[PDB]
Amino acid sequence: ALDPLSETKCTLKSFTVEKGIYQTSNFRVQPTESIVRFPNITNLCPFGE
Amino acid sequence: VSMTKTSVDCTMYICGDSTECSNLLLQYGSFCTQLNRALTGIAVEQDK
Repeated sequence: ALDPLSETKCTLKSFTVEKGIYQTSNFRVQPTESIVRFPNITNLCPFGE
Repeated sequence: VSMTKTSVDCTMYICGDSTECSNLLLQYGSFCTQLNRALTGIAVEQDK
């Protein structure tokens, strides 16, 4: 996880890489926030009954 | 002559960003890495 070059060597399991293009991982995107929305309820449930 | 090139992340398709799911999939071995090699190997042939 130092640089993309080292990520390639760990993908192919070798210290010497040949000329070409290689796949490493996916471009995941972590979310920044979390939205929470509920209806405007005001009653409390009658669980005493 | 050629097909529509495709590629499928075997982890996201099964485990849609779930830590509990991904941790269990890691115990199944290299089933995930195999499928990403075949589809990647197929996509190269469609350019040849």
